Amino acid sequence: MQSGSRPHLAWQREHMWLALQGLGFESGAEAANAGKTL
Amino acid sequence: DVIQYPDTISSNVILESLSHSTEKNVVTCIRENEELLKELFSSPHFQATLSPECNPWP
Amino acid sequence: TPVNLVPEDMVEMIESQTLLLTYLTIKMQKNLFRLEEKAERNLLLVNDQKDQLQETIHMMK
Repeated sequence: MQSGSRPHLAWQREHMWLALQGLGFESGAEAANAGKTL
Repeated sequence: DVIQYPDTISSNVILESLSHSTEKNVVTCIRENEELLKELFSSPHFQATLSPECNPWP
Repeated sequence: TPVNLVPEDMVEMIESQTLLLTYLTIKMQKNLFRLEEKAERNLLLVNDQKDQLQETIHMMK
């Protein structure tokens, strides 16, 4: 009930997206590697 | 290198209470790093810097 | 007892920025040294051409 969530850290989406770009992620090429359009 | 130069000698900020300075300086640096990383990573050049090649040769 | 309630949620955040920065520096170093290594060899392979041509021109003078 008062069994609360720790705040859901928005930065763990954002530093995660930066980690993908740093590792050389392309939303075009890796979608094409899955046979799918952006 | 990490011992940044004294260029603007801000005379008073040498010994005012570090225990109420450090957390501000951490938050301001986290903010600088979020801005700098978000605006580095907005550049189209940001994969070429990380994988450089050059050919002047005709 | 005092409790210095500086959030862990910020200390793991700055150490996620440190990891981004140092990963990028190392990704640059290894790919840039590879460019510098062959850039010196490409200049040396053209100084070989300079030297013999300049010396041939000296004999012909």
